[PDB]
Amino acid sequence: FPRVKNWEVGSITYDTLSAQAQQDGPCTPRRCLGSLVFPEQLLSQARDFINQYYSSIKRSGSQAHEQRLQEVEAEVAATGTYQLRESELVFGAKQAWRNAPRCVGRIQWGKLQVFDARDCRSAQEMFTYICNHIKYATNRGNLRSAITVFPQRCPGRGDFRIWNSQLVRYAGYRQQDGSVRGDPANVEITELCIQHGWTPGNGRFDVLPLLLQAPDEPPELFLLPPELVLEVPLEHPTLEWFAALGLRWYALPAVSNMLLEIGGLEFPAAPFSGWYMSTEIGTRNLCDPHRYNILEDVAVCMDLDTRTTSSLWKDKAAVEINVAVLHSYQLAKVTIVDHHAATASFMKHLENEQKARGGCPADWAWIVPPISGSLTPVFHQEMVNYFLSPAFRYQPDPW
Amino acid sequence: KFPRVKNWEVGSITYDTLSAQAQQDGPCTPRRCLGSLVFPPEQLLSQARDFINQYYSSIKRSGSQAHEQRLQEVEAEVAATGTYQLRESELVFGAKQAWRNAPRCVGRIQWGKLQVFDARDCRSAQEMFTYICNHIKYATNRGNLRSAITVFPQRCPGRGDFRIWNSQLVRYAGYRQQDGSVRGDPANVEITELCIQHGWTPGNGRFDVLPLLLQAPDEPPELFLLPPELVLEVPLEHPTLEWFAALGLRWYALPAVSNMLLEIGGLEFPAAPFSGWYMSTEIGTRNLCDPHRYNILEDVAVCMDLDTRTTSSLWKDKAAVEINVAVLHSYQLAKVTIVDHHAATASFMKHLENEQKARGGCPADWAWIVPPISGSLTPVFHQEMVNYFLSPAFRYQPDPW
Ligand code: HEC
Ligand code: HEC
Ligand SMILES: CCC[C@H]1COc2ccsc2C(=N)N1
Ligand SMILES: CCC[C@H]1COc2ccsc2C(=N)N1
Ligand SMILES: [Cl-]
Ligand SMILES: [Cl-]
Ligand SMILES: [Zn+2]
Repeated sequence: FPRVKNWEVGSITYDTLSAQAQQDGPCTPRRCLGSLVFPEQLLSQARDFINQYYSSIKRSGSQAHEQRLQEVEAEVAATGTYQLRESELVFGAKQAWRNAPRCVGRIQWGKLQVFDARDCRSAQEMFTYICNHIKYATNRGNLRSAITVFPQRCPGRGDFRIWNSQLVRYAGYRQQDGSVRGDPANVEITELCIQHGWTPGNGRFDVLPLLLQAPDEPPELFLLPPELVLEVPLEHPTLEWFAALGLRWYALPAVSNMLLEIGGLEFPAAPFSGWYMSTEIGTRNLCDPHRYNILEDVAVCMDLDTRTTSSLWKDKAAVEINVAVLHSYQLAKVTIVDHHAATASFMKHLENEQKARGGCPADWAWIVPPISGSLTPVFHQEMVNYFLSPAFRYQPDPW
Repeated sequence: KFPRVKNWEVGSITYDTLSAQAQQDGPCTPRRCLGSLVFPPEQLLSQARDFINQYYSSIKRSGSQAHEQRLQEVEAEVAATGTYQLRESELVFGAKQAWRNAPRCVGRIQWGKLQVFDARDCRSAQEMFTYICNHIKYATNRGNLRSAITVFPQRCPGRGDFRIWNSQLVRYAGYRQQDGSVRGDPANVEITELCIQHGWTPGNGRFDVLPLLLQAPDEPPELFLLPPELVLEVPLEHPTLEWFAALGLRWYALPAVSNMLLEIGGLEFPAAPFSGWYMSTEIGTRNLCDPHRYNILEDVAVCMDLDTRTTSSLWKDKAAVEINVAVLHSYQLAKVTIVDHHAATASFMKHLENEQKARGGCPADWAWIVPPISGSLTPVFHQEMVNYFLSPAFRYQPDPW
């Protein structure tokens, strides 16, 4: 049993949950790879998922429990798979999020709105489902967490897939001169949409159309009514010239390319969303050199000295950009949380989870924010990373 | 299958074939990763043979008569005495590899330029103290810092070891004031009290240099005071925030780890202090802003007149940044060697590139290589890393008391 210690406070504990890890990770006693970004087995996984559920409603070992088990086994034996019950799906989704090692916002895992789109039959339907999801979750600015689950993977049938990595993202157009107008991170998907019949725009913040895929069909292009896509223009509380830079970002962070795994079942298409932690926008999206890379320009405008790295001109500009994002989102009344408030809440989460399950899978490298790391509580907290199921998983691109 | 390491900023890829030769076992298992944990006879001969081979391989004389004789020579020494002795040329080589192999060190581009002082002829605590003072002088060099390490007698069978009780040659005392608080560096409360328990008459300042507690084999630790003219220090001041200087903050110039164990070819050296120079973030961010350290963030944010009422104003980020600026400013001003996290991380990327060509890999601890503030603004954040343990190495050992 792994001993876990917090070095700021000094307290220690023992991750007894780690022992129950479902799948295997990349690390071996020979070398750690924690910093890398990336039939009888169906039944076993399914039986375990059923157990977690009946344990979640304090009905473990009941008649209902045993029948549910026999029913799933009967189904698998006959169709090679089985269908979950509504209550199970809801419970599963929450656990997947609960078990996400890289999500710093898990204090909220119990408040998740689940939309059941398992009856979805076409791309056009997928779109209608997605738009309702976006409307509900955006909720005019007071964001609400939600996930929409589409049909599960099937024996003898293609999968449902959303080609985009997010429900909302800006286009990236490779200019001739090697530069990129828009989000460099989205050049491939931007080109795929064009390849499929979309005439592009030419702005830096063009919301990309959706490339939705129904089983064994080519993907279909859909355009999100702008009315549905809430955005925040970025301004600074005192640096007046910032507003004039014409920057902005969308309110809804919605991952749509991961797979949801519950009791041996896989949902290649189950988009989930919540709200942003300011650093993601202020630091990663706007400052990564391979993203919008605005750090230098901002500094020049801040009339800072960029000749020497030791002046810490970079840290200065980044900090002000993060302030603008926070200021701006609060101004537009759109949910957002800073890295301090978020990390503090996560320390609370670890505590609850210790009492609840005796541990909590966590990825130190992803929990610590991209700036002011040691200024946040999690930086001084040891963590154990392991894979538990239900879970959200990465999967290859459909193309 | 060799691990695939990718840089996400550039997209470049390499394979770490050097990790398959990992000498020690790490904490992780395929069941769970413990990467973030701070503390993770024939066996000797197999470690000595490997070291000797590394050595002859380094002077490109592997497989020569001199090589074979050196192997046979250490085997006989072990058969006869249960241990063996290194030659000066080997000790030097070993200490360097030990630095080169340290996963948590971002200043590794400089590994080949380590100056090794052989104090294996040390006979007492008094001599240790002399060697340490010399090291400090040579290394401090009036502000133009030089990397060095002084190796004291190796651990012996049927005999106690040499040990320097302090975790560092230069540290500030920590006095637990009556009311909970701590005057000085909270981190050195225990070592401070041990110096007192052993006859030290304390001070009452915030930056009181601690005396050294040196241990000779089978001897209670003797106490020694460092000549003030030896301990070079830096008064901290900000370049534009004139009130900073008035906070009377300061830090020493010499970063010297003295409580780690140096291992070479199965041989262990419980005492072998080493030093180089600081990376700004270590002083301004960790030592001065850690809540369990000098924890001065609020006092500064206040003097900066920032709204500390709400976290969302990032007042902590602003205060910290300025403090780091002050550290850099003060050191550059005082002509004391120092490097910021942008340059340090940038050079480390060069080191990764050098090592990939030299050994087909580099053991790196991502969580320690990434600076405490402004992580993703430095190039190491976007670099995947593989962590493993190669020997020679600097290791942690339990406190002598
Ligand atoms: C309640 C608001 C909320 C906040 C704030 C939040 N999350 Fe996450 N989150 C994840 C998963 C899965 C990952 C790992 C994703 C990855 O590697 O990008 C993640 C990762 C993250 C990360 C780090 C990954 C990155 O790209 O930097 C942050 C920060 C984060 N979540 C913040 C599933 C969720 C779900 C699913 C039902 C919900 C709701 C959710 N997350 C809600 C939230
Ligand atoms: C050339 C100047 C130089 C710089 C700058 C430097 N080092 Fe290190 N360094 C280490 C070891 C060993 C560790 C891991 C130590 C630990 O966990 O305390 C380390 C860790 C570090 C760390 C991270 C640990 C922390 O406390 O935050 C930094 C930053 C660092 N070194 C900077 C041995 C060395 C040696 C030994 C011959 C030399 C010389 C050395 N280091 C020279 C340098
Ligand atoms: C660009 C999307 C990354 C996203 C990870 O996933 C979620 C899901 C809900 S909020 C959230 C988040 N803060 N960042
Ligand atoms: C408080 C000392 C930690 C020390 C780690 O060890 C070395 C050794 C030479 S410089 C250096 C350093 N930058 N920090
Ligand atoms: Cl994003
Ligand atoms: Cl220090
Ligand atoms: Zn690991």
